[PDB]
Amino acid sequence: MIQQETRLKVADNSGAREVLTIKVLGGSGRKTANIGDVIVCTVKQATPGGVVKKGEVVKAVIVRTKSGARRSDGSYISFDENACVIIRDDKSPRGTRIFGPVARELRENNFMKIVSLAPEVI
Amino acid sequence: TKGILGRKIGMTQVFAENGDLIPVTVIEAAPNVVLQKKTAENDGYEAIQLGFDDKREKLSNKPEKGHVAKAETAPKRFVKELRGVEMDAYEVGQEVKVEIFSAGEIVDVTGVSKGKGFQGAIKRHGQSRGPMSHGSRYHRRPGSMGPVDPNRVFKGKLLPGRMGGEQITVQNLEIVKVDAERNLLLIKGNVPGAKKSLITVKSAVKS
Amino acid sequence: MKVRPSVKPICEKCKVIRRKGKVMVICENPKHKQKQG
Amino acid sequence: SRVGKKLLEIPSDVTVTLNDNNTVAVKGPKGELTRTFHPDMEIKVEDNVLTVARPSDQKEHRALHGTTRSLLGNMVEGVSKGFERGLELVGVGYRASKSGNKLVLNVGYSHPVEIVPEEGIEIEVPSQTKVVVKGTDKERVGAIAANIRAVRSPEPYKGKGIRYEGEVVRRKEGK
RNA sequence: GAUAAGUGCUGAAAGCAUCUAAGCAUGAAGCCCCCCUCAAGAUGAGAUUUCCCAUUCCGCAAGGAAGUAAGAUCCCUGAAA
RNA sequence: UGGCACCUCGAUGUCGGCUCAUCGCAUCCUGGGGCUGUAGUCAGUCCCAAGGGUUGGGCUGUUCGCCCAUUAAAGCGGUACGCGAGCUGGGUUCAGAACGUCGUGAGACAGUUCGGUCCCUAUCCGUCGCGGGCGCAGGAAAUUUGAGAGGAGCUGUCCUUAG
RNA sequence: UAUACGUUAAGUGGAAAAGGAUGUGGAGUUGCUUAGACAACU
Ligand SMILES: [K+]
Ligand SMILES: [Mg+2]
Ligand SMILES: [Mg+2]
Ligand SMILES: [Mg+2]
Ligand SMILES: [Mg+2]
Ligand SMILES: [Mg+2]
Ligand SMILES: [Mg+2]
Ligand SMILES: [Mg+2]
Ligand SMILES: [Mg+2]
Ligand SMILES: [Mg+2]
Ligand SMILES: [Mg+2]
Ligand SMILES: [Zn+2]
Repeated sequence: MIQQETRLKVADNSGAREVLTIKVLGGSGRKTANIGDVIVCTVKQATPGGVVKKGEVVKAVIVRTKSGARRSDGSYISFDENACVIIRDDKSPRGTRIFGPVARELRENNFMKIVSLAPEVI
Repeated sequence: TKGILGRKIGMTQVFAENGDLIPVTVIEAAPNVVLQKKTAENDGYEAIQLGFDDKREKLSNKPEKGHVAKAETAPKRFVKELRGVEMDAYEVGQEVKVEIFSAGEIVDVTGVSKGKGFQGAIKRHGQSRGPMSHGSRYHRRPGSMGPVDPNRVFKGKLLPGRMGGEQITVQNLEIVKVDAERNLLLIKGNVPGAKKSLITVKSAVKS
Repeated sequence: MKVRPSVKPICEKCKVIRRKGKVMVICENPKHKQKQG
Repeated sequence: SRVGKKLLEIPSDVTVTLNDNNTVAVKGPKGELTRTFHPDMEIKVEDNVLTVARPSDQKEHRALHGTTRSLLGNMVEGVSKGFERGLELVGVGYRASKSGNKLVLNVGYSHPVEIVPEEGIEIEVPSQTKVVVKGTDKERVGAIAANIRAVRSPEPYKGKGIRYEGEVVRRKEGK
């Protein structure tokens, strides 16, 4: 459950280390984002010499959450952290490598580049 | 229009053929009996009166026994009517069984919601609290009763009072399974009322 | 449609009519449709 | 009224009857038409010569006079010759077909459009880009013809859509 | 289903024309329904099914009183309330 | 914004915010239309329409406004500039103190600044719930019709039609 | 639910202007008109 002021780890090499959630997209009063949802965020921590720089307003997709996601078959998946990937509008990641496992839910939302790049898609 | 009376037994879950896990409510409906057919000529409208759940003789009184004498059945604990039914397809004394429904059929389920007793505006009407800190002395109160001009409160200003225990219909539930041997209906999702409470399952009115 | 208090012929071909106790101007030119109001 | 004063010579094979309620029936080759008229209208039939008479010269009566004559004139010509309104389909791909007793129109929508003619009307479709409404009552032909044209009224840039036969569609310049 | 703005058909007054005067349509998240809930104190107190049955006193009657029928309550064990 | 001084000085508590709304339509979105200097996508303007909906933050006591990010939309007003015997008390106008300035001065603002007690057990009507009594031409047990009342009423994106 | 004679169709009566209008009633003037008008038809 990602909301405004939630800080996320970045699971790629775009240059951002930590982002702060500015806004959850996709409906007027929408309070919370979950895995697979796109958020607007600011880069709070950046890697020196990265493509993305501290203080930039970027779009990201949430790839891991502590709350996790329930599946139709009645199973659940949770992670120990909330992580996102900086993206463009076409849903390609702005980085080139994805770190850590990502949820199967990204395939449903057509984040296929991210899924292919992930070291594990659970 | 089809319908049947039953008791709410509880909830569980069932795996679908495609692997999905569907939560279901178990409704137990010992065969209902048609006690009376009302007609437009005699009564002014068409309806079938279903009796359910045979009551002990001791608990039944003489007026009840006479009413169910024509149907030739034990007195029933629960009597309800169904309107919109095919009158000619029913006869007094006919037993209505769960097998009128089939898996996948869409039904409406009526019941009385669980009572909650005296509840405040927050719980009863889902209103917002005031601040809990910053000097606030306004936490679970129901809000201004209205403007000054009318010199009175408008009707429908929501306030604390008894909550729950109202008749409530849930529409467009799916029948998951019909266990004719045990007279059970498995309906997807949940329905109003406490366990053992009377439930009415009708063919969906929006179908 | 022009909805104005002053409905008048704008050209010679405009015709003033009264439909439903309302003064109107119908004309071949669609810009000249007027209704009083 | 000039219009109301006119007298309608009934053709040979047309029969006009009335029930003294100003309910003139008119049988003829194409069919039968019934129409209740305003009580205070003297309708006379003297050997295939119809005339209407106004009792008093006054706004309401003057109007009803001319109308009653006009409507009678249509009833007689209707059952004898009958009326018809022609429609034209303009536009690439616009075409009309008759699936039994239902006009089917492919007028650039994502579905076909079906008009079912009401009792008394026939819709001939000589070509695919020409429709013909036929009937005894002049009102019903106009009504049905209007319904069909309403499906795709002529637009002003290219003229596409169902228009009436010989309708002066007011064209505009696009770019 | 009936309408609003709008679109009309037939049609005179006013040989033409005109959605209108008579007449006939179409047409909105809106109106009346459809859907959910309460509802006969609706004093206009409704309707249907079933049950009980014409007792004993007095008073000239009107009427009053006393036991009861069907049924219900007090009281008691409780909660799904 | 004013003009008047008719009610209130043996008291009709203030700006902003919070809780709760309600109404008008001069309609912000959604719905239906006329005209266009409307090709399409968009728009402009006018008509009908009040059913529902009409965001979260940074700065500031703020209303407002600017800005950040969204949304179909971020409507305009009335209700004692709705709502303090419902809350808050940051601003402003009690007593302290200080700066600038004015004054011979006590002090003052043509300006600022830090700190500063928000009382009341609901009688009546009203509002939300729950009972007792009687009535409804016999006494009861169930099931009901619906005069009438309330509720709900929102909308995005994508695929297809079809490049 | 008077009498007599007219007016209004707007529930005007029972709320407001400039302005607009083939609403309707009553007076008057004047152009043309069976050597044939207005309208519609070559
Ligand atoms: K000094
Ligand atoms: Mg406290
Ligand atoms: Mg009052
Ligand atoms: Mg004075
Ligand atoms: Mg006083
Ligand atoms: Mg006081
Ligand atoms: Mg308006
Ligand atoms: Mg105020
Ligand atoms: Mg108050
Ligand atoms: Mg303060
Ligand atoms: Mg009082
Ligand atoms: Zn014109």
